[PDB]
Amino acid sequence: VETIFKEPRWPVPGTKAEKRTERLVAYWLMLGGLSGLALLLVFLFWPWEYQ
Amino acid sequence: GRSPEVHRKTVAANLTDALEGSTLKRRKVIGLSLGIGLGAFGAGTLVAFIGGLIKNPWKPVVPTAEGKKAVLWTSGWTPRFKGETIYLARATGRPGESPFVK
Amino acid sequence: DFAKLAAAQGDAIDSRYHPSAAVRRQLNKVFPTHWSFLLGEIALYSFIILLLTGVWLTLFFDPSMAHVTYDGVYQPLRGVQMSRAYETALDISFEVRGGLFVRQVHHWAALMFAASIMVHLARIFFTGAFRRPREANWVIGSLLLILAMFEGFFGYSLPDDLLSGTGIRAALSGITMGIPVIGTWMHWALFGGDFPGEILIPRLYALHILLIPGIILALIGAHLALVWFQKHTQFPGPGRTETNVVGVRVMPVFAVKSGAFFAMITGVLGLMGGLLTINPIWNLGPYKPSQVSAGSQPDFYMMWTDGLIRLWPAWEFYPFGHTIPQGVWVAVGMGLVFALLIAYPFIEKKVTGDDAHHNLLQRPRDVPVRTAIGSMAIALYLLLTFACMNDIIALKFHISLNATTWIGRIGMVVLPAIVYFVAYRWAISLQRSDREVLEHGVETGIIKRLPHGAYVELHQPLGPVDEHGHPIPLEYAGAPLPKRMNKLGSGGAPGTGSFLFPDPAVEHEALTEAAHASEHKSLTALKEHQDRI
Amino acid sequence: DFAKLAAAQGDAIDSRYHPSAAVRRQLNKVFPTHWSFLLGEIALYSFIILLLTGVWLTLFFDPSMAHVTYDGVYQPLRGVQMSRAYETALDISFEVRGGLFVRQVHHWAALMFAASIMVHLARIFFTGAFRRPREANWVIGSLLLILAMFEGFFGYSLPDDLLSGTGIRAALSGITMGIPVIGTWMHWALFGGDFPGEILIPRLYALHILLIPGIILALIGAHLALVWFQKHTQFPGPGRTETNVVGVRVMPVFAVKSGAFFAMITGVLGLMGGLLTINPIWNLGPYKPSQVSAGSQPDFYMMWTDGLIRLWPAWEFYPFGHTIPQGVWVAVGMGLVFALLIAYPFIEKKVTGDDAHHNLLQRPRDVPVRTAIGSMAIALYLLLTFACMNDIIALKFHISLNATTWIGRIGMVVLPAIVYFVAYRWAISLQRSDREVLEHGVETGIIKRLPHGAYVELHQPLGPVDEHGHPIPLEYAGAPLPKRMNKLGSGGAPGTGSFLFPDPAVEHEALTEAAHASEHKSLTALKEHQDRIHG
Amino acid sequence: QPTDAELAEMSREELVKLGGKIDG
Ligand SMILES: CC(C)=CCC/C(C)=C/CC/C(C)=C/CC/C(C)=C/CC/C(C)=C/CC/C(C)=C/CC/C(C)=C/CC/C(C)=C/CC/C(C)=C/CC1=C(C)C(=O)c2ccccc2C1=O
Ligand SMILES: CC(C)=CCC/C(C)=C/CC/C(C)=C/CC/C(C)=C/CC/C(C)=C/CC/C(C)=C/CC/C(C)=C/CC/C(C)=C/CC/C(C)=C/CC1=C(C)C(=O)c2ccccc2C1=O
Ligand SMILES: CC(C)=CCC/C(C)=C/CC/C(C)=C/CC/C(C)=C/CC/C(C)=C/CC/C(C)=C/CC/C(C)=C/CC/C(C)=C/CC/C(C)=C/CC1=C(C)C(=O)c2ccccc2C1=O
Ligand SMILES: CCCCCCCCCCCCCCCC(=O)O[C@H](COC(=O)CCCCCCC[C@@H](C)CCCCCCCCC)COP(=O)(O)O[C@H]1[C@H](O)[C@H](O)[C@@H](O)[C@@H](O)[C@@H]1O
Ligand SMILES: CCCCCCCCCCCCCCCC(=O)O[C@H](COC(=O)CCCCCCC[C@@H](C)CCCCCCCCC)COP(=O)(O)O[C@H]1[C@H](O)[C@H](O)[C@@H](O)[C@@H](O)[C@@H]1O
Ligand code: HEM
Ligand code: HEM
Ligand code: HEM
Ligand code: HEM
Repeated sequence: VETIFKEPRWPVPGTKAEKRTERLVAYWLMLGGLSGLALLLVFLFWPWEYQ
Repeated sequence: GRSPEVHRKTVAANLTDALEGSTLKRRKVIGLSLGIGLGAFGAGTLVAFIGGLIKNPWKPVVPTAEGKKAVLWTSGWTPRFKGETIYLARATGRPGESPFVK
Repeated sequence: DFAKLAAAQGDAIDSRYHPSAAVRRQLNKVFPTHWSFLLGEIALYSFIILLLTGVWLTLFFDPSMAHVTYDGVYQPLRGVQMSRAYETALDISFEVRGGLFVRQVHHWAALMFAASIMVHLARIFFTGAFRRPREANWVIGSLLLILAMFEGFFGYSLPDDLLSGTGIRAALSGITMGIPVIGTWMHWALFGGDFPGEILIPRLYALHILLIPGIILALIGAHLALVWFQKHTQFPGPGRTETNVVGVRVMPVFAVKSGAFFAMITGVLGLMGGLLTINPIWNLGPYKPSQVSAGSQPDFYMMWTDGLIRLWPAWEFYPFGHTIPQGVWVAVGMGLVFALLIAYPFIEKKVTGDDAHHNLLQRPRDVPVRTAIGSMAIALYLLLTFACMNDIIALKFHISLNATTWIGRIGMVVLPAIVYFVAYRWAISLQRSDREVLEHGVETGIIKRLPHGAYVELHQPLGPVDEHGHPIPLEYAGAPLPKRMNKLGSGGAPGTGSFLFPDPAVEHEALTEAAHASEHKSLTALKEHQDRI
Repeated sequence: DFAKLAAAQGDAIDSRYHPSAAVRRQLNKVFPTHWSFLLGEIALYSFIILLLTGVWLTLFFDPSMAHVTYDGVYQPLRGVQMSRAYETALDISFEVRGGLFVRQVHHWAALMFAASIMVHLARIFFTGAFRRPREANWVIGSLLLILAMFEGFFGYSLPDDLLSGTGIRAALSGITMGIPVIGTWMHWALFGGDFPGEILIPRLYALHILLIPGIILALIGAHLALVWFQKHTQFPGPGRTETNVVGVRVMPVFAVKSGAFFAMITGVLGLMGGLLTINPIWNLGPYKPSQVSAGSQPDFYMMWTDGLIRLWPAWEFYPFGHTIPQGVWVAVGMGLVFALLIAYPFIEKKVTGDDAHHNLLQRPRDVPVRTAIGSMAIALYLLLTFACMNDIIALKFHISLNATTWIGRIGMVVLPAIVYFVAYRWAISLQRSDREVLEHGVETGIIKRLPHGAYVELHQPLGPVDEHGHPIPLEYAGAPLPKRMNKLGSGGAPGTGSFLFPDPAVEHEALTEAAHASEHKSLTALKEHQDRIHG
Repeated sequence: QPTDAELAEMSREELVKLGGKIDG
């Protein structure tokens, strides 16, 4: 293997764009966590029975 | 593509030596008996394994008014004795109380 | 900390199994980054979900034909005489918490499995990845599809409802006993007597949960091992040759992408498995020989076989007090398709006389005859699939039911001929479209009026020009060419910031310089590597 | 013309997959040739036969508790109300040609599997093949044993006869609802209600044919891969070091031997499954709560668990209006022997303070404490196994049924101690037996009767001799020693020929010469290699 | 590292020796 090209994503440090991008990734993971908790709570407390 | 010549030559020599050194090819009597025996055992085993679930579909098993007959020749409408009365019944419902009536 | 636990674990592992040279090789393997190479993963990801859900269902199901009376919670079926399988299938969906969701996800995943296999097969055929040395892999795949198509058939036949019951009665009992000489013997061997019998559902259950999945797993393992140890193919491009691979290493880029794709596939399957209804077996009722409905249709991966029965004429023979029914034709016709799909590479190898080692793919436009053949096969498949749904098309879309059969009958000989011709011409035209850019350049879409009144259209050459202005023509290299100026970066760099508020000018300048500088480096590296060979 | 046929199909494979070096490496792998190392594959050969027989018994069985009336061919059970599982089990044995034979072979192979696993475990333990770097393999094997036990238990519970039903009511139901906190919750989760239920046989069927065999297959694969890539240990001997393997190559000697052994194991199993009756379910009846028989024995691999129940006293506790039954004591006990079995290598490593990457085995006589511990464990196992069948021994042999319980109860604390002591002393004595031959030589069994009236025995020195004729003492090297003169070649061939007629003399002379020369060459080669190693 | 010329000048006897020596 040779690996002709390799570069980091943020050369210039201390930018507001990098911080903003850092907070976008977190939102999806927080949404996943909240949805998991919702799954737990709905599976425990819901009628579920044939009417 | 193709492996280097050294690997090909060595692997071929190994296999050829294994076959040749056994002196199996020089001994026709025992090389033939092995084949025959393996064939016979295989045939026997396969017939025993498969022959358990083979049934004759043309054997008389259904009692009728003319003797026992094969399944595919009969139905619910075939008389079981001469002069038997078979009614045309309807089905409505009531699974346990007379599902069939005249 | 973790600078001491990880080192101890690594030392303990290495001193016992010494796997450093063989584990580095796996981390350094490179894989091409394409969107057409992720079509083979979906199927795999569909199989795993079919296992997990398949095990949960085994803790509740009872595959017996013993007749019982329901006496359960679902009121419209209270006193009805049914089998143990049907009762247990109702129990799973009505009595066990979250059972309906699980058995819906199972069915949806079963559909996705077949769809993904079909798309993957299409990719493999059209790109030419079946040529040597990979024509052994194709055969393996050709088996897997077949195994995936009967495995699904045995699966929805387990609840023992009216729809699947009539399906079994028609497609497995009628056809079996229509075959010459060895026909009734085979029927009685499979069913252990006449059609209804007593041992069909247990046998199908054992065949569905144990044997066919085992064979599928082994064959999938062989498939993946062959793919791994033979390497992956690649499309022609800058820096790509017949004796190298260009892409990314397994660690850490490929693994993260694979994991994310698996997660998203699971998400989609779980989301659609609890928002759409599939197979509501309680609406159907238990199987009765004397009852039928209007639909009578199998799963989508089985409808072409049913359409072939539905369309073929009533041609029979009666030699010396025997019978050769219509259903024989289909049994032969189905055998040919499977015999004309397992060994295609050898047919094409014999025809074209090409027997060379191939690692670089082909663009569908560069092989007109193969593309036309594939198109005509797809057309025939689609027509046979849509001919199974003729009795719903006639009702919804106001067509005669008599007309649909004749449409299909004429179509199954007419439509492929049209499709072949159109596909051939279309491929050659795309080829001619690729030569226009190499000679004149990309059309910018800008018109200019010269002083003497001429209208000209500005072109962007892709290479050096001569001393009059028109570019030096370039050669075709089997690679795509641009057709829009926006894809060449000729326009577009929006002001950095949020969606509503901008960033400082200094930050914008610093961020826009870096991108351009980085963008040069990749092209330069590729050019240098290409020039060194 | 197969020379041209094999030369073309060989090139077609190398040009597509190029597996020349990779298979050439696998053809040259060397394996030690010791009888004791063939113990492990028997189990493997028993597993394969369990799969082929398991697929033939999947075409006829129906797991259901739906109650029916028999009305079949077997007359003594005509009109009796049974389940679908029992009826199908009768159908397999009476209505299908060769079904009884197949299910008998299945059961016999099931027994051989467990027996082979036990013997293999004994071998691994006694020779110290678990030390380093082979601990994970021990653990995996332990899990395999446990899974095999539970796989076997779920198997004979499927026909739903009187024996299996009585066994499953007492073991899987009675013991389950004794665990202190989660006693009744777990019971109702497993059975989906009260004991009999309607889902137990289907659940056990799905568990027996799919899940446990799958886990077993995966674990066996891992086991074999570890053995293959960790280069099987050997034993101390001439030309053996810590960094080499002595034996034969895979091609062609090892493969032929493996195939022949598999064939003979299959032969034995097939021969045994026709001449001996196992599990006659028609002599029993369908399971009924208000019916029982005298025997009530599980399979031999489950007998120690059942014997532990019979011998433990009736000790219960009643705190704050609760109950802790007798059955708790075994549930804790049963999981305590397992825990002590999986994590044994770590215990011994901590005790002796030794971890030095051993590749050479130990003779059991050289490690007295471990040998004694193993003997003690085997004694306890045997006593627990024989306690389960105390009602059958009390009938056939004239002894009180009350007396057997007390014999077992007292024995389970006394007999292991005696076995430990005897094993320790016996091992040390076998050690001392080896020091007598390295110092004086092999006793030929010949008396001399010197002129002055002294009786001596002629000894055969195993090495160089001193000027006075007394042998030079040798050092122990962890290898066996000869003790009979006939094993050293003090006896020729009676003569080349048939059993009734001899051959011409010249042939006999030539064959004897060739054989003798071949023995010289082999010994010389080993000696030269051993001399070059230690330079 | 024998050449293609030498590999054709070896008998079956010493090719097995070479293979074994490569494998160890
Ligand atoms: C220097 C020098 C010149 C030397 C080098 C030279 C060199 C290296 C070159 C030489 C290379 C060369 C020459 C190589 C040539 C190689 C070559 C030519 C190879 C050819 C390979 C080849 C021809 C392959 C054979 C293909 C093959 C064996 C075909 C398979 C046939 C198949 C797959 C048939 C299966 C049919 C089948 C199983 C049918 C089942 C039908 C039945 C009974 C089903 C009935 C049926 C059932 C059962 C239902 O249940 C059902 C349910 C619902 C709806 C319908 C049905 C239904 O129809
Ligand atoms: C002899 C016999 C009867 C055997 C039958 C065998 C058979 C049919 C199998 C059945 C399975 C059986 C019976 C096993 C029982 C196991 C068992 C009891 C477990 C219960 C499970 C359970 C309780 C559920 C818990 C639910 C839960 C928490 C779920 C978690 C889901 C998890 C952990 C997912 C794991 C995902 C996973 C294993 C992914 C692996 C992906 C792999 C292998 C890809 C490899 C791979 C990759 C990644 C590529 O991208 C690729 C690209 C190009 C070429 C090649 C490759 C390639 O090889
Ligand atoms: C009590 C109860 C209710 C049960 C619950 C069960 C339970 C809780 C269990 C938990 C167990 C635990 C905790 C462990 C976790 C393990 C785990 C994570 C499991 C995962 C399982 C899983 C993911 C499933 C995959 C299954 C699967 C498809 C695996 C494939 C394995 C394969 C391909 C194996 C091949 C084996 C094979 C083909 C055997 C051939 C045998 C032959 C012919 C022998 C040849 C052979 C010979 C002859 C030799 O003598 C020999 C000697 C020395 C070295 C080598 C060999 C050798 O190769
Ligand atoms: C000397 C004859 C044998 C020559 C040697 C080679 C041929 C043997 C190969 C097969 C071994 C068959 C042995 C099985 C015994 C036998 O022969 O059965 C006799 C039936 O007459 C026969 O001559 C059978 C002729 C075989 C017909 C071939 C069948 C056609 C194929 C298509 C059947 C499907 C097989 C699956 C392969 C399909 C593959 C397709 C890709 C009597 O039938 P019957 O008494 O009515 O039924 C009984 C039950 O009651 C009792 O429970 C028990 O099941 C039996 O005892 C049964 O016989
Ligand atoms: C597996 C080996 C284990 C090694 C451990 C050895 C430990 C031995 C401990 C000794 C056990 C003592 C058992 C006593 C517990 C007990 O209760 O025993 C009674 C009757 O005492 C007896 O006989 C004593 C019998 C002594 C047996 C000694 C055992 C040694 C043997 C087992 C060793 C041989 C090993 C086998 C050799 C095979 C290999 C060869 C090397 C029966 O009561 P019962 O019957 O109800 O008496 C009623 C009245 O009371 C009442 O008046 C009235 O008269 C009636 O109602 C009457 O019934
Ligand atoms: C069960 C169905 C199948 C599964 C799970 C499966 C899986 C895969 C996977 C994951 C790959 C990885 C490479 C890629 O993503 O393209 C692959 C490659 C391949 N598959 Fe499939 N496949 C299946 C069916 C088929 C079929 C139906 C064919 C052809 C009829 C086929 C032939 C191939 C070939 C030739 C390759 C390698 C092509 C290349 O090297 O570029 N497979 N398969
Ligand atoms: C190749 C992947 C699989 C396919 C295509 C498949 C197909 C099907 C289908 C179509 C159904 C009908 C579901 C319904 O009617 O709602 C089903 C149900 C079932 N499958 Fe599978 N299956 C697969 C994997 C498995 C595996 C591996 C097992 C065993 C471990 C299994 C066991 C079951 C069981 C027990 C049912 C219950 C049937 C029902 O509830 O109606 N499946 N399967
Ligand atoms: C590998 C370890 C296995 C062991 C130790 C084992 C053991 C047993 C035993 C002892 C029985 C009952 C014997 C009797 O009295 O009739 C049995 C029954 C059965 N086993 Fe297994 N088994 C194993 C694996 C399998 C596998 C892998 C399958 C399926 C592929 C299978 C299918 C069956 C079937 C269908 C029965 C039916 C009960 C009968 O017909 O008598 N077994 N097993
Ligand atoms: C299904 C059960 C098992 C099978 C099929 C099996 C199979 C084998 C085989 C074939 C070998 C190599 C052949 C030999 O040297 O004897 C082996 C080696 C080994 N097995 Fe087992 N085994 C099983 C269970 C166990 C158990 C219960 C243990 C220990 C608790 C164990 C520990 C080992 C170890 C440590 C080795 C290494 C062999 C060595 O170093 O010499 N295995 N196994």
